[PDB]
Amino acid sequence: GNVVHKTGDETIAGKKTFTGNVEVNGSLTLPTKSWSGELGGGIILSLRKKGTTVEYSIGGEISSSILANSNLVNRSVPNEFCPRNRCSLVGHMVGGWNAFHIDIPSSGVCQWFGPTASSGTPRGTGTYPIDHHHHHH
Amino acid sequence: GGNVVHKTGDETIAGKKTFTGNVEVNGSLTLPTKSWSGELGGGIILSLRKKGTTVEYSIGGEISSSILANSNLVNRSVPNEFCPRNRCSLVGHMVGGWNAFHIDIPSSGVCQWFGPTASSGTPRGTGTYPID
Amino acid sequence: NVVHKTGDETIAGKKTFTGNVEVNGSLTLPTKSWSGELGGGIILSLRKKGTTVEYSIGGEISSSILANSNLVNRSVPNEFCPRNRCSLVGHMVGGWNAFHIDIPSSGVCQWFGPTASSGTPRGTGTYPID
Amino acid sequence: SDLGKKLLEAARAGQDDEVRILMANGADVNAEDKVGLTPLHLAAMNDHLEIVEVLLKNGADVNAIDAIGETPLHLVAMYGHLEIVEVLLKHGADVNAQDKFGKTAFDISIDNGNEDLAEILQKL
Repeated sequence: GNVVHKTGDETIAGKKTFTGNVEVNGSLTLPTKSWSGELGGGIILSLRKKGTTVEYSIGGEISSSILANSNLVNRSVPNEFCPRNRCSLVGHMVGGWNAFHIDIPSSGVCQWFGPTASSGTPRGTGTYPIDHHHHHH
Repeated sequence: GGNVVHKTGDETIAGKKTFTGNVEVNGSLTLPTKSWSGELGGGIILSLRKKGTTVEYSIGGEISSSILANSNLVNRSVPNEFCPRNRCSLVGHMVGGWNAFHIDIPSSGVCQWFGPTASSGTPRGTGTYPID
Repeated sequence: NVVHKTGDETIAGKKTFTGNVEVNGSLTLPTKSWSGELGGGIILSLRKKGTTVEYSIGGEISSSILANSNLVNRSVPNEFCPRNRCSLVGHMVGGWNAFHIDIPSSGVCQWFGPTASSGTPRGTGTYPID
Repeated sequence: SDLGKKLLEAARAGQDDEVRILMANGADVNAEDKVGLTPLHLAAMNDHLEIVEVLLKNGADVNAIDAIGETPLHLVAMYGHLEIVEVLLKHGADVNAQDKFGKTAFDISIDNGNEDLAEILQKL
């Protein structure tokens, strides 16, 4: 009636805690949310959130002057994607050995930590958590 | 209780189960997994492990010949089930200096080197990319 | 001992779902955090979520650090150590320098940038437990 | 106004002939964008040697600084364009200029362990 069975499509309300090990041989589907925009200076960030983890991808093409260590203010990352402590996303520029990193903070105003730049193709795919407390300055 | 899920014992459960509430798993949660490892090209070795819709990667090997800047690595291509929907850019770093590079793994599995032309060095980097 | 379609319950035994599963709310796995100075002023913040460790590199190089040198101020605790060496890529504020820190099964991390005595190292990502 | 913006973009993007014609048309060799970068900074930082050369020939300011005190030299040091580094010094680039974190081009050569660049900086 209101029990869960070993057959049948079923919906199960309630907080369920599995003290043991759980295997899922089919798919596991959670809510997701995606977002994409130009942080600034021609740099695009694409985000997809699943639980407390965010999958990101840096894209775009530098098309204007970005000062060293500067904030990107064309577009902020919406709050629902913003982490509690700053996350430094390490990226690489095409065609050389140049690396950079973009901080995304709780405010969503991203900050470019490479040197001053006005050209090039930044790239980088990874993830960052939403709620990983850095614990101690 | 032949077809009832109990809160004790090992049980196998069929049917699409939609959990509307919140699920806490304290033990482990296993999803389907598969591993692959190969030399993309130029001495560079990529090791992957898929768990659900995420691939864990690890860049290894040692560069052993001329790899032109922005060139396709054409020794081995990555098998289809590890290939992403869009280009993923795997950022990595060369041992013993400040140099960084990235390798794109596209839909086709033909990975691609976005460093400069290079002919030596130890390339490294651990991370994940999505399959969905 | 009957899982119901409603109510908060605790389920023991190993459950294997052979079809498809959907979780509307949130799905919580075991978490655990550690954090510490690996040496040289470099700080590592780790959080274990299931069989993934999330890390963030911080701090500031406050001493000399030899290329390929071991970081001996603190070792990553065992429960956070991976099966194989994991290379964590990082970048230094203000320029184009990247480096990487290895975390071996040992937990004694290793620096793989050149010898360095200044800089603000950063980087966020994950590595596997196995 | 517009010529200035057009020159800044052309120098940045390496359109040699655009640069040439725009200047003939009256564009200011020393226009600055919102963050204080000049065509010389933009062209140098992006490794466009002919443009650099032409800008200097038209009286570009070798020691122009941007909003955080960087000269063209600072920038080519950071990017490692040695041949542009030389052209700048040949035009009186000030090897001593300090940016806002009191870094000089030589400090950058040290930070990025570029031995060749430090070689030539040091020498001078």
